[PDB]
Amino acid sequence: MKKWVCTVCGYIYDEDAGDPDNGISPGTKFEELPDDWVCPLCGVGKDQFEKLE
Ligand SMILES: [Zn+2]
Repeated sequence: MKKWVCTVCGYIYDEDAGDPDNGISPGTKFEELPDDWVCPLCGVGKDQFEKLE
């Protein structure tokens, strides 16, 4: 699946990994993250992530 980078702190959201400690199963597409999911390291919102190319 795809990866997305936090443009504030560099955290990589990996769709294959999800973010299960924060309620996000492995395989959750970025688009389907809840609207108020935030970077698990710096706390910024989804708008600050860029999809890896
Ligand atoms: Zn971050």
